[PDB]
Amino acid sequence: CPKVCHLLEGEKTIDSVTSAQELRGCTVINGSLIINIRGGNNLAAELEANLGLIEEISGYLKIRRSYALVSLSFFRKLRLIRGETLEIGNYSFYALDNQNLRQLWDWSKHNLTITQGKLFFHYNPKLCLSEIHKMEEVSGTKGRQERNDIALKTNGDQASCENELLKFSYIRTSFDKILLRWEPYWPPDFRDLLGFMLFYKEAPYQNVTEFDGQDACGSNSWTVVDIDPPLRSNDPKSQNHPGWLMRGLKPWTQYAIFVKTLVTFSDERRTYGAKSDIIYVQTDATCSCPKTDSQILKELEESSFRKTFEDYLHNVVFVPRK
Amino acid sequence: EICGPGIDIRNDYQQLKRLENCTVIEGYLHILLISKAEDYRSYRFPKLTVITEYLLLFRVAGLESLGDLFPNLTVIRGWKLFYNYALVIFEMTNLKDIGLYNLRNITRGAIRIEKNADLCYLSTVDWSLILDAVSNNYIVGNKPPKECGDLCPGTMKPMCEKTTINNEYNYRCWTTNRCQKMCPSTCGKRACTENNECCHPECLGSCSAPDNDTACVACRHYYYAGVCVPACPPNTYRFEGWRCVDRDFCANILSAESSDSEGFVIHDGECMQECPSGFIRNGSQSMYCIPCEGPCPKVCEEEKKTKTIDSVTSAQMLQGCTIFKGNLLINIRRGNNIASELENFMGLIEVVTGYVKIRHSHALVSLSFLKNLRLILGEEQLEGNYSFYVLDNQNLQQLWDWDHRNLTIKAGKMYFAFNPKLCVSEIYRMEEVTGTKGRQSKGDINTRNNGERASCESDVLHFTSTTTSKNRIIITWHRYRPPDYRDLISFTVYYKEAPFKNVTEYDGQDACGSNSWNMVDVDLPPNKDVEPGILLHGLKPWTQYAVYVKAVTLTMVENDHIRGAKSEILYIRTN
Amino acid sequence: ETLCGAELVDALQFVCGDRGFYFNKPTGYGSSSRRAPQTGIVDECCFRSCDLRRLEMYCAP
Ligand SMILES: *[C@@H]1O[C@H](CO)[C@@H](O[C@@H]2O[C@H](CO)[C@@H](O[C@@H]3O[C@H](CO)[C@@H](O)[C@H](O)[C@@H]3O)[C@H](O)[C@H]2NC(C)=O)[C@H](O)[C@H]1NC(C)=O
Ligand SMILES: *[C@@H]1O[C@H](CO)[C@@H](O[C@@H]2O[C@H](CO)[C@@H](O[C@@H]3O[C@H](CO)[C@@H](O)[C@H](O)[C@@H]3O)[C@H](O)[C@H]2NC(C)=O)[C@H](O)[C@H]1NC(C)=O
Ligand SMILES: *[C@@H]1O[C@H](CO)[C@@H](O[C@@H]2O[C@H](CO)[C@@H](O)[C@H](O)[C@H]2NC(C)=O)[C@H](O)[C@H]1NC(C)=O
Ligand SMILES: *[C@@H]1O[C@H](CO)[C@@H](O)[C@H](O)[C@H]1NC(C)=O
Ligand SMILES: *[C@@H]1O[C@H](CO)[C@@H](O)[C@H](O)[C@H]1NC(C)=O
Ligand SMILES: *[C@@H]1O[C@H](CO)[C@@H](O)[C@H](O)[C@H]1NC(C)=O
Ligand SMILES: *[C@@H]1O[C@H](CO)[C@@H](O)[C@H](O)[C@H]1NC(C)=O
Ligand SMILES: *[C@@H]1O[C@H](CO)[C@@H](O)[C@H](O)[C@H]1NC(C)=O
Ligand SMILES: *[C@@H]1O[C@H](CO)[C@@H](O)[C@H](O)[C@H]1NC(C)=O
Ligand SMILES: *[C@@H]1O[C@H](CO)[C@@H](O)[C@H](O)[C@H]1NC(C)=O
Repeated sequence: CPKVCHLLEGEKTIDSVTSAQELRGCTVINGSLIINIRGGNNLAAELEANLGLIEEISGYLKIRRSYALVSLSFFRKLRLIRGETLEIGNYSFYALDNQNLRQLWDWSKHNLTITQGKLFFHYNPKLCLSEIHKMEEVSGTKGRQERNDIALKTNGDQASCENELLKFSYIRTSFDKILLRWEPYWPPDFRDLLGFMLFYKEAPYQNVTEFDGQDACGSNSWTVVDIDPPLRSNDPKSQNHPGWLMRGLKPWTQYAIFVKTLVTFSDERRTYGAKSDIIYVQTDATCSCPKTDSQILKELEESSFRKTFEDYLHNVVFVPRK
Repeated sequence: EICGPGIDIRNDYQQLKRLENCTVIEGYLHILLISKAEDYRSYRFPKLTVITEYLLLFRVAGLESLGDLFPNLTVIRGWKLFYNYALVIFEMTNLKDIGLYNLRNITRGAIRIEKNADLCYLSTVDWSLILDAVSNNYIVGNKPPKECGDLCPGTMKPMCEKTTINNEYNYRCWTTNRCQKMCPSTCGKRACTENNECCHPECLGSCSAPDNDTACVACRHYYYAGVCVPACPPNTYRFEGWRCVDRDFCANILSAESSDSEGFVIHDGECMQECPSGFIRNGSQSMYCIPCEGPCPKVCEEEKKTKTIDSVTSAQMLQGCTIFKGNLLINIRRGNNIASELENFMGLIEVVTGYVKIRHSHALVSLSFLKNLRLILGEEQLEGNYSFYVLDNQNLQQLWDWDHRNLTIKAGKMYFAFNPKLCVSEIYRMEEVTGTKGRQSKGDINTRNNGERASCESDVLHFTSTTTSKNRIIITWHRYRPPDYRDLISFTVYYKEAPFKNVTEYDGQDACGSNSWNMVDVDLPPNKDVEPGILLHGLKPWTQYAVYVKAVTLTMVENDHIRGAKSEILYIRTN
Repeated sequence: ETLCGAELVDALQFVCGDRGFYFNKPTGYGSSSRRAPQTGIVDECCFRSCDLRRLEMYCAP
């Protein structure tokens, strides 16, 4: 329903869920919003229950140093921005120093609109640029995007942005496990593939997507599984489709799952791996075990150490004759 | 006899017959690319006792244990490594043992072993006794040890000697027939024979009689007529850094392999391929090269436009390279004492034209080893006119001693990123030293990554007062005194329970997990009389919380000159 | 197809066989010639799809 929110000074900074309750129910905003939420628990669900009713903004949006916040999905009903109140330089959307920012709302379901203010993306080292351009497109005003609005650096430059798609060539659902066999993705330097990182989690509603929830650390939402590299052989066609068997899944239950390549960064992370789509599959009706994600980093510098040796060996051993 | 200048066994066993007589290898030794097993034992050479440059084995087949081939090899003086190692055994298909029971010393370089099929008996070695600087080794890509058992004489009464390393005390043994018999403690560093008869001081590896100078198998410094003297006498000249040889011999050798000039040339009591920078063989003589009359910089060309430096041999290629006229890239992943060798190889670099990139140079905590680097011409830059690029480098606590170091870029703007143990203070100091501050942007030199975990100079904010409660604290700290109060001065109070005073500052990495610096932002109150305060509620009637504050200028424009104000970490226990 | 690591050497072996590989003989003491008249070979087989032609250039009859 139409429930405007008349505020003092037209700019309410919200750095705490206690400030979220102040606008619980404030669908239409009389002013702008500023966010500096760096740490806290129950951010996703509380922000959904409080600010989920947000139908539109009259002013602008500023998001500075919002670390613990991973995604913006908590602004579900947000569709339009009047851009009446705007940050210096006509900025409806302003973002800065958002480390754990992984993804924006959606660019296939959620439609957006912008009236007057421009965009801004800097120091978002975990947010890729594809989503940025998708916003530029859907939100409209794509001509308002000027230079320096989105520096390609510090914008998802750290978090690997998968460029290619992967395919499940063969699948089998059981009541307690699930067998998977996907395309043998192999970059030019086959040895650059340290393995695969399957992600999976129960999901009865298909409305789930990536980065729906994450604290300062992301050891809470998804269920990860490492898979050693495949077995390469001569006649590249001869290598069997790499696969894996996921274990321990409730009978007659929908799980959302997707692959994620574990690859190595080149001089400029040129080896952008691949990933498949969020696949929903219903099961059949019938001492700190989790590993440290930090280990991944340790597996990188060592791998690049071996390949830097072989490439050197062959660089001086063999000789081409006249 | 003495072979040389190098041997490369390739595709045939009969080539092994070049090892019958000569016992010294005055150069590298490669053995590789053979496919046969029948004649695995039809060859073996009791004469080999010493190697000088290094040893390399690759894709060799038929061989089961190296020891059966070199029953007398003792020393490897590592005059020249392969990548960073003096001994490499890669992708061997049948090597069941490393042998070399008599191997008693290695001078330079580390070892690298991996991808071997059925090789164990690598941990049983006391590398510390046979190899100094064992940390630079790489011995992980080999067969698991639990599978073979790695036993040795002592299966029935321990026969093999015993030592302790890395908190593990056990036997030291290569083979099931022989052991790694170390020297006694009476002489320690000195050499020794079997039955613990310590050899001459300047001996190395082993010998045939205690205190004997000529019955020695190897020499610590230099050979001469077999007499293991620790110093090359006059009228002679050092060669391959391991043998003091005659003068005329330095002329009979050939150098057309690399440069077909008038053989080698003598300088500093050594027969150098060509004496170092600043010297010429006036009159084209193999015995004298006076100092050049001009600058005489030894230019250093580029096979590939950029000479990626990620090894020690890559630096050896640049030993005398004083003016590297090619683009440069550092990619060192590991290495501990390499920094010292680079002061002998790269320490003479005075100019590096082209871009200079540093990507994942974790092994370098300070670039001071380029003691002579003063001008990066940067005539040829990367994308963005970057004449000095630094990306995803680890700690690098420092670059130089700007108090005395003179560095100046001629063209191109620098770039720095992801240097947690380097706070931008030093980066801005470098800029001031170079006057390039008017050339950089605000996104290139980011303060959000450079210095994440770097705790360095900062202004203080003295806690004006605190009043604790059973579960809360009302704490007021002093207002910041910047040069411009117009700046968006905004404090952030950091806090967390401190049961023990061994607490440190926040470093970004402690976002999630226990003992995380909890942060709360607050703007300076408009009233210029009231000072910033906060009431905190996550407290205990008896807990000792460590808390402080951090203030930043936050100039109008993004990072004009950010000078941070850091307050002491105060421990507070409520009543 | 591009070749790297152990597969490059496996193909080079399949090519040479009993013919053997060709190296640069060290004719004199000191350093050797320019380690290669061009960049490394992987710059032709890893980064580019090197055909049998390039593979035969390093072999020995
Ligand atoms: C194997 O034998 C070598 C014989 O030298 C042992 O020594 C390491 O050799 C280097 C250079 O030959 C020594 O460095 C020299 O030391 C002086 C004085 O300390 C210093 O100014 C230079 O660094 C110079 O290069 C080094 O001292 C020497 N190591 C020791 C412990 O003395 C090597 O230790 C032997 N290997 C084993 C495992 O014992
Ligand atoms: C290590 O022990 C041996 C013991 O055999 C010492 O041998 C002595 O070595 C010198 C020359 O190296 C020999 O001089 C020689 O003189 C004889 C005539 O006496 C001559 O026929 C030989 O051709 C040679 O010119 C000396 O005979 C020899 N003595 C013995 C008993 O073998 C050796 O000196 C010791 N190494 C040292 C001290 O560094
Ligand atoms: C190793 O040394 C032995 C002798 O010291 C060499 O055998 C000599 O080679 C010549 C070749 O012209 C033969 O005529 C002689 O008969 C050989 N000696 C004997 C005792 O038969 C042998 O060739 C040397 N090996 C190498 C690789 O040089
Ligand atoms: C908010 O309401 C006031 C009326 O009290 C109006 O003057 C102002 O323009 C409104 N601002 C926005 C952003 O709607
Ligand atoms: C938008 O740009 C115009 C043109 O200079 C300026 O007058 C106006 O103040 C700007 N608005 C904001 C919010 O920066
Ligand atoms: C999915 O729908 C449920 C039910 O309305 C809602 O609670 C949840 O937040 C939605 N999540 C997503 C990612 O759409
Ligand atoms: C600096 O960059 C500009 C544009 O990126 C380009 O002209 C060139 O790379 C540099 N300018 C010079 C060399 O004058
Ligand atoms: C060189 O360094 C010294 C000491 O830091 C300094 O006094 C001098 O001005 C510097 N000169 C140049 C040209 O950088
Ligand atoms: C202080 O040292 C003790 C061990 O004596 C350790 O248990 C504790 O975690 C340390 N505290 C900090 C803050 O490092
Ligand atoms: C505060 O704590 C100190 C610590 O002993 C105590 O002496 C004092 O009486 C306390 N005062 C109040 C008001 O709690």
